[PDB]
Amino acid sequence: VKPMLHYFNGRGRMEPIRWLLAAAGVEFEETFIDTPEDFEKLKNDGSLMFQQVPMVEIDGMKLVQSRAILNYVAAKHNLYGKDIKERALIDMYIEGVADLNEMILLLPITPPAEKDAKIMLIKDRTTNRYLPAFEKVLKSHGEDYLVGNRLSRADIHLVELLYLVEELDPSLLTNFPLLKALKARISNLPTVKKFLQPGGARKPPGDEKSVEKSRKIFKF
Amino acid sequence: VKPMLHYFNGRGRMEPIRWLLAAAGVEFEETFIDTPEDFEKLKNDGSLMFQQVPMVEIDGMKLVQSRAILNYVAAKHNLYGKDIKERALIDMYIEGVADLNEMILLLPITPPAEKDAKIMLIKDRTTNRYLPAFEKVLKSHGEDYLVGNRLSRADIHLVELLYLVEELDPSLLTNFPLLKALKARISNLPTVKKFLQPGGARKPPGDEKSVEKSRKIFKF
Ligand SMILES: N[C@@H](CCC(=O)N[C@@H](CS)C(=O)NCC(=O)O)C(=O)O
Ligand SMILES: N[C@@H](CCC(=O)N[C@@H](CS)C(=O)NCC(=O)O)C(=O)O
Repeated sequence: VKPMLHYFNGRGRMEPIRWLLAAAGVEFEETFIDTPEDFEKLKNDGSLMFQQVPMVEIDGMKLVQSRAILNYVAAKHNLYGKDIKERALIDMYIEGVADLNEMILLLPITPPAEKDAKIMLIKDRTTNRYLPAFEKVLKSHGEDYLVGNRLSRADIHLVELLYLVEELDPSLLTNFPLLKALKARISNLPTVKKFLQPGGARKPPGDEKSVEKSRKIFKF
Repeated sequence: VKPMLHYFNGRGRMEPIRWLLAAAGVEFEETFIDTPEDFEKLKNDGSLMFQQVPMVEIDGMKLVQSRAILNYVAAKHNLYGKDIKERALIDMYIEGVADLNEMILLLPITPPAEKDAKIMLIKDRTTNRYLPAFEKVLKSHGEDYLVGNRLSRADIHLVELLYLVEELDPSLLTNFPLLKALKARISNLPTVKKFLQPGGARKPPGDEKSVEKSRKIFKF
C-alpha cells in the first residue's frame, strides 16, 4: 500500500520527502492540513509523537521527524550508498545541503528589516562555501553521481537545492558547470522527470498569502 | 588508531559525539581550537568540507557535519538498532532530542531581552511535548532501553539531554520517573560512568566568558 504524507499543501519540510519518494519511483498519497482543526485531529488522534508534521504512514508506522522519514526511505529503496563509508560521505554532503536549505526555508518568516542581509549571507554562502564544495567533489572523480558512481539521495537532495538556488537568483549557478550538468542529468531520470512535469507532486514556491495560511494553522 | 576530534574546548555541537564515542568504549583524542589562527589552519589545510567544525578524523576520512559523524559512529559500533525499522524509531526519537537540544544550545547567544520567553518555551516544550513522549515510549513496553530491548544511541542521546534539562531546572524531571530511572541505568554503563567521572572527556557547561571566546573565533 502507498505511503500517506501528512503536511500543509506546500513545500516546507515535506518537499525533500516528495523528491526522494518520487526519485525512488514510489507512488504516494497526501492528506493536506487545510485548517487548524485538521492539525488538531492528528494531535488528538495520538498520530504525532512530538505534536508536529511532517508525518508519513509507511509499513505500519506513523513516522515523524523529516530526517527519520528520509533515512528510512533512502535505506529501504537503495539510495543510501553500498556501505557505511559511502553513507558517511552521503550524510556529510546532504547535511551541507540541509544547512543551506534551512536558510532559504526560513526566508519567508525573516523580519523584513533583516531579510536583505539574510539574502546576502545566503548568496555569499552559496557561491563561496556550498556550491564550490560540491563542484570540487564532482571535479575530483569526474563521475556522473556524487558518491560510489551510483545514484544516491545525495544527488536527489543537491539537485532539489540547485532548483531553489536558481529560483532565488539564476546567476548563482553561473560558475558551477558540473553542478548544472548534474541538475540536467538528475532532472532526466524517468522518475524525477515525471515529478517535475505538469501533474507532478512537486509543490510550487510560497507566496505572501500562502505563508499567512501556514502561520495561523501551526502559529509560528 | 584513535579518532581525532577537532572543536573548541567546550560542549557546542561536538558534545553528543564525545558521549557516543565514550558510550561505545572508543578511546579518542581532541585538538582544541584555541585561537582564530587554529581555525584558519584547518580551513587553509582543506580539512573542512564546509569551512566548519565539528570535524573528526576517523578510518582515513575528515568527516564534518555532526549528524554524519554520529551516524557513522553509531553504525560502526552497533548502536543503531538491528534493522531499518529499529533505525526509523531511533532516528525519530533522537531527532526529537536534537530539537530540544538546539533550543538549549542557542540560549547563550539569545538576545537577553527575548531569553526569559525562550526559557519559558523550553520548559513548556520539555514538560508538555518531549519528556511525556519519551516517558510514554518507556511506559508502553516496560523495557530498560528505548528500542529493541537493547542499548542504542537513542538511550545515549536522550540521557545527555536529561542532564542538560536537570542543569537548566531539576524540577523539570520531577513527573518523569521512567526517564529518571533510564538516566540512572545509562549513567552506570561502565563506559558512560568513566565519561561522567572526574578526568572524563565530558565538557563543563558554558560561562559568559567562554561564549565570548567562541564568538571571536567563529564570529557568529
Ligand atoms: N525537526 C522537525 C520539525 C517539524 C516542524 O517544525 N514542524 C512544524 C511545521 S514545519 C510544526 O509542526 N509546527 C507546529 C508546532 O511545533 O506546534 C522535522 O524535521 O520534521
Ligand atoms: N550543521 C553543522 C553545523 C556546524 C557549525 O555550525 N559549526 C560552527 C561552530 S558550532 C562553525 O564552524 N562556524 C564557523 C562558520 O560557520 O564560519 C553540524 O551539525 O556539524
